[PDB]
Amino acid sequence: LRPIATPYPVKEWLQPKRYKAHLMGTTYVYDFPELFRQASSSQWKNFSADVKLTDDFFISNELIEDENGELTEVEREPGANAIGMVAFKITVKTPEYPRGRQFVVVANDITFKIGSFGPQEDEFFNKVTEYARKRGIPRIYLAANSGARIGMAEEIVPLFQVAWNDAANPDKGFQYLYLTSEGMETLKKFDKENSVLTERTVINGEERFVIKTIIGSEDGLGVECLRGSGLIAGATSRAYHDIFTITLVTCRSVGIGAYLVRLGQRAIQVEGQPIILTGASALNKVLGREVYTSNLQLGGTQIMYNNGVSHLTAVDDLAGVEKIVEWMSYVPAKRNMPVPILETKDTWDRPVDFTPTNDETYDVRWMIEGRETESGFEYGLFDKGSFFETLSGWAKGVVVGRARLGGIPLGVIGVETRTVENLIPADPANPNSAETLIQQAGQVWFPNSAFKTAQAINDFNNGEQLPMMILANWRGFSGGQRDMFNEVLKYGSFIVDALVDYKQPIIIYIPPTGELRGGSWVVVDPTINADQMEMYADVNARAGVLEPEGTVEIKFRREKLLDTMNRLDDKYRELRQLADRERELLPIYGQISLQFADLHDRSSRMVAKGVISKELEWTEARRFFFWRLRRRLNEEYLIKRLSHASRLEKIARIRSWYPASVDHEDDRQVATWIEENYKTLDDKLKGLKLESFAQDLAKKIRSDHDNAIDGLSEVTDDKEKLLKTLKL
Amino acid sequence: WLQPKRYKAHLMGTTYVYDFPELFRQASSSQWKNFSADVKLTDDFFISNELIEDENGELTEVEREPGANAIGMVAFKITVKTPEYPRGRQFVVVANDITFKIGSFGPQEDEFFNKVTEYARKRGIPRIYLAANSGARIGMAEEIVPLFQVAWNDAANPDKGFQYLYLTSEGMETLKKFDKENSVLTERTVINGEERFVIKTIIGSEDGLGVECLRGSGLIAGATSRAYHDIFTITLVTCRSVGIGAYLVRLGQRAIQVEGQPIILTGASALNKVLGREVYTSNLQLGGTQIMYNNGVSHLTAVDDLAGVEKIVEWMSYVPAKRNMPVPILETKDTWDRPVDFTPTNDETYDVRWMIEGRETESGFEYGLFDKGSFFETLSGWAKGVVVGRARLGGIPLGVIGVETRTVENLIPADPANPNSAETLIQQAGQVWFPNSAFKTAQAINDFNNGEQLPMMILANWRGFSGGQRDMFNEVLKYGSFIVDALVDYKQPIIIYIPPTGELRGGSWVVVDPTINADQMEMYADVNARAGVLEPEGTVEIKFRREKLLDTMNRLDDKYRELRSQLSNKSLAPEVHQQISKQLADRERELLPIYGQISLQFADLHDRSSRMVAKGVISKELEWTEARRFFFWRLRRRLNEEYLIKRLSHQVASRLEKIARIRSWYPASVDHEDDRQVATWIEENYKTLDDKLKGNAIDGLSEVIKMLSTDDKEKLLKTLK
Ligand SMILES: Cc1cc(C(=O)N2CCC3(CC2)CCN(C(=O)OCC(C)(C)C)[C@H]3C)cc2cn[nH]c12
Ligand SMILES: Cc1cc(C(=O)N2CCC3(CC2)CCN(C(=O)OCC(C)(C)C)[C@H]3C)cc2cn[nH]c12
Repeated sequence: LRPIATPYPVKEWLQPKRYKAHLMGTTYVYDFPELFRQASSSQWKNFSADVKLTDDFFISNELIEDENGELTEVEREPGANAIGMVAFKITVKTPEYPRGRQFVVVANDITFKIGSFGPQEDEFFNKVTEYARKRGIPRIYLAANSGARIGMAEEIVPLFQVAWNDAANPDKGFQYLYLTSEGMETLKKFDKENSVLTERTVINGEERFVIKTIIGSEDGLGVECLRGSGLIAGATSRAYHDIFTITLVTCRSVGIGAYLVRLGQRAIQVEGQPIILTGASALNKVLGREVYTSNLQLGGTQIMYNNGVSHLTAVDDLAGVEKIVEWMSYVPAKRNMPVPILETKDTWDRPVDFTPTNDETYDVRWMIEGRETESGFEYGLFDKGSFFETLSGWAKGVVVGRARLGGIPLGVIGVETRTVENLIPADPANPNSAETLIQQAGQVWFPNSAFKTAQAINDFNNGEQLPMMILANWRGFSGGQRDMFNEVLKYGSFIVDALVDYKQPIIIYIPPTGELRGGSWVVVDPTINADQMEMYADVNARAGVLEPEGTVEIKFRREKLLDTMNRLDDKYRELRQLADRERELLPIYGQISLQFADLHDRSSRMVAKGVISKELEWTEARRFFFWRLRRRLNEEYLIKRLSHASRLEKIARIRSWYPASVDHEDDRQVATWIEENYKTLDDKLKGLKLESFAQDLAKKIRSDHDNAIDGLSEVTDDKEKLLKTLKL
Repeated sequence: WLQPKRYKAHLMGTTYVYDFPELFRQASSSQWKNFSADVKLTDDFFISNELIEDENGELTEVEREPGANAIGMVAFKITVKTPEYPRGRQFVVVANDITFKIGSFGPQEDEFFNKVTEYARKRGIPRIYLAANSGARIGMAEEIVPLFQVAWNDAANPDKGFQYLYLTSEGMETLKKFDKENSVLTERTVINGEERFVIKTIIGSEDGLGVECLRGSGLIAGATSRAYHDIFTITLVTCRSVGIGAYLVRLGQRAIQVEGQPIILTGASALNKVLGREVYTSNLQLGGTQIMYNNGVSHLTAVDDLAGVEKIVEWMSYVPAKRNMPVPILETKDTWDRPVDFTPTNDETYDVRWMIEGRETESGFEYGLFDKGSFFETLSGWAKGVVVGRARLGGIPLGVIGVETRTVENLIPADPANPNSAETLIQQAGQVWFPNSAFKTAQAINDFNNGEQLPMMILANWRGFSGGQRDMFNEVLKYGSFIVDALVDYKQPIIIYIPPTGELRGGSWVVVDPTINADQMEMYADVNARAGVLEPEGTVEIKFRREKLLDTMNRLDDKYRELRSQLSNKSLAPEVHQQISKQLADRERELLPIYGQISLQFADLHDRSSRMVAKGVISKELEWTEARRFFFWRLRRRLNEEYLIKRLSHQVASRLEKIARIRSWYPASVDHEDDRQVATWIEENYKTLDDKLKGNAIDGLSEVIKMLSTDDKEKLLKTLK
């Protein structure tokens, strides 16, 4: 016992595995449910400080496989795990789900064979993934491992003989490895003849069983571990398209461990915990130099957070768990459940305070979440304190995050107007290589920011199942040599793909001082996904194929300019010396042609051409979007229910059921009627599924009387109900 | 008659649109010559009909005077008799007319392109796009140019500025007279006793000026993204392709770029204006083949339009006539029944292409795994560490992925925009996946799967993914993950084969394991292949350390064992003990190199195809010389069984349940493991098999049972009782 004389029992002595995990710089697996309890308790404190919590607000039940290999909930002592992979089913009452929400936590046990993935860990991880997938519930993975388990046939280590070239001089080499009749008998005695494949030969009157292949009796030595790695990689790839998936890198995550972090997409990396393939030491041996001093140079946060593999960083395990729980607060309790409304003190009915201006620099985040000013807080478009930024360490030209709009959660994409700079590190492996600083102009999509945008669209869509708002403000894609060579076209195309796949309402809004040009409009137009997309443009927004400077250079040339000077200038007209007057007028007429061009680029032309749904005023956008989104979600939910027929037919069907006094165009009135008539519309449609099922059998019976009656006859507690109905 | 437009196109460096069907006729005629020189062709072998919208706006085939196109986008429906489809195959060719408003995309061109895309998609037929354009159509309200007035700050001094632009009552009356009041949005004000109609927005009476072109661009970008998942899509860049035109090339994925024809976003001139310097001299510095073929946007290059059309027609020869039709078998003189001649050796460097398609040698041709002359390499200008292409195996077409074992080097160009930037040469070791080669592998898997609908073989030979700083920073994990995604989505048979001298390690095995897609994937390893988590040096470092090395020396070395034995005496003088220990340690030092080698062999003996077979991770261990004969019948049998699974899917279930049912129909004497026997039986019985194939609720029951007759109720009561 160390230390002695502590006020309470030494938890690191009661379970020595807890100390082993601490020695490795991570939390003991069986202590992670407690960290979830703390983070969930903190959630309530930040939401409503006055709320009193009972210990039944949070429930953690370990999941283990029974005799049949089926997952079952158990209460047992920490550290009784016969495999290096553990799981817990968590049931929490949260501010967004006061009656409770569930999720699954899968985790490597770093104390069990250094958290290596053997066939049993892989098959358990897969079973847990499938369990969460069948239930539609989130899958949290706590990665603390050393990749696929490595082993050798230990029973062959004390038996194998060496066939020397010269037994007197071992440095002269060997020809093969073999077993003696004794070695073969040893294996037969222990039922391990199958551990090796041998070819019998006779050298100097003695039997030599030359070893042709070593198999081993123990499972988990090599390729079988690789098979299991492939299984769970495929399982995670699938899971991401199905349920909310997230990973916390709590200690190292190696090989398959690194691939799982990426395949689950959403990742939170604890500072100092690397995500690696081959380690630095091994890479030094292969390279034949001491190139790297740490694994952090390969997969630390300075690598994975900067390249977007890690969406967020955490100072420690609890901070990471807090970030998981916060990220989940925007996500439905389970697949296909409505987005979780969390109304705070910042309600919908207010103007937007912070407004950008054409001549002044701003941070988009002020437009999104508001800005703290000396005169007080200037509220933004979304709920105060609701912006949860992600992928914040990578491709800073685009700003992605979750936010709330009057309590409605959604994904948000905004454009960083300020110039962004990133440091490409100097690789110690190449001495010729030096560190490089790249500068990227604002309101231009580059390969990395185009990739980030597509990634964000995909991560809001899959698992999160969130609606989205893109505050579209791009001049286009970088058409320069470097960026074209660096495949900007491929990354831009991913955006279209991501939009085509989107299954929740999308709002494209060109904001005040914002613009969309030829190259950028193409990848965000609502005709890409007309079932879900809508575009709006602010009254102070701009859009055209080219910028005014370009549209004047091509369509308002010298001939037009001079014909204008003749129409509008007394001196020029009197004269038509003319070249001298032309020189005098060139600056101001240049401004006039630019204005003439700019007057085509307005939200009013956009409305007239039928390319946007409405032109909007920024200060009123919060009030407008709140009711538009509330309405759009309410209709979507009805469409999904009505799927139990084209969407175009379903929307025409739904919008017809509205009382005649309801103005279809009135979002608030439509959204209000749907929510008030929900229980009634739940009844009205179930009572028509039954009316159809009644007419279904009334067809089958009237066509095939005695044959259907015999079918009814063929098809305990259900029989009792059916008896009661006959009895009346 | 067409000579002016034909010359205009030639001046641009492209073929006149209405002359492209002829280029397809030539390329199709050449296909037959290369296949069978003695075959005589009639004019009915090739049919081109123009597609136009009817009264109902529906696409219809027509014969009309070429050059009669009222829009800058034209389409043709082609019906060709090819070596792989002698009775004929169909496809659609969409093309910009470079002579019609410089091939710009206006609302009408976009809506036509979309209608043609949808037409091909509904029919399952390939969509060929011939890109020759200048992107979205640019315009201004020309009727407002001679009407607008300037509201000066001081009419006597124009340089003092202006406040707005306006129309007079005259201007407003002119527009009213021509039915164009809607061309502008105005605000009425009175200045100096005269009406000023302040211009708030210019709309214009002419359609196709700006945002309505941009909407149409978005429509066709979405349409092409969808088309790629649905039908075979390919693009030939025949003149410049700009903006939406550049995006269309990428969104259709498969692209053949004619040399000197650039794929660009903003042109060099405009970029020079924005940058405020003469940075670039040509569009080719931005989107020429030296850019797009080197980065994989362009899969292939062509010296001219006919060469490009020839490459389209060749690529199509591996592709089904239409979606979900079986892969087109094209048996040539190189039949299945032969060994594989070219064999790699561990000590001699080789080009994988020799293993794939064979090698011409002084002693004669050394045949490879696939049919002689069938290897059609693609993405050959980018990420050269991986080799991708279409090939034929006894006439069966398939996608092939192989590993370039030789070190690859690529030149990153110096951007004229950054003077501080210099050209860089990157060197990548063979048998290692880097970001670009991982991306190329995933791209290839996706392109064989979507539209092409081909089976695939991966000649797996990777030590892993590059785990170094540069490649990790350059997101190798993201590109490696795309491989898993691409495999999960695959819908045709996959064969993973670790070839002779080949290997698969911890990082590389994870992304190709058949448990990723058990319905379609299978793994095999050559008898001279290797696989383990780590390479032998790695394994001994973790699992055959000092203590194990010393224990072996104690077992196998006389001197070491004798000395260790001497340390058991309890009467030894401490200085004698120290000398025995020193001698023991000296002996250990002498033996460490050779015992290290022993441990390496001990490790290597675990890494064999026989352990792989014993562990059940591969289906069979194979001999390279017999692989062609083996894979031909394996693939033929799988294509046959796949066909039966689909047919059964329609009549009725899991894949496990579906093959089990189908295989239960095979005669009992048929060995399910005998590929040739199963394929032979199936093909002899397609028609017989076709005959076999052709041959809350409780509340609902409660509602209907209630309406039954007394006699019916009695029977239903008895059953419950
Ligand atoms: C004909 C014509 C068009 C335009 C125009 O509409 N844009 C200019 C180009 C951009 C889109 C808007 C803005 C930067 N950009 C780009 O490719 O930048 C690459 C790096 C970043 C390398 C400079 C395009 C996305 C302006 C002018 C000025 N003179 N003549 C013009
Ligand atoms: C512990 C241990 C493991 C391994 C091992 O199994 N591999 C070595 C690493 C590689 C995979 C096989 C080969 C190159 N490689 C890589 O990341 O290379 C990056 C650049 C290209 C930058 C050198 C891995 C894909 C060998 C040794 C030798 N001593 N100790 C070892």
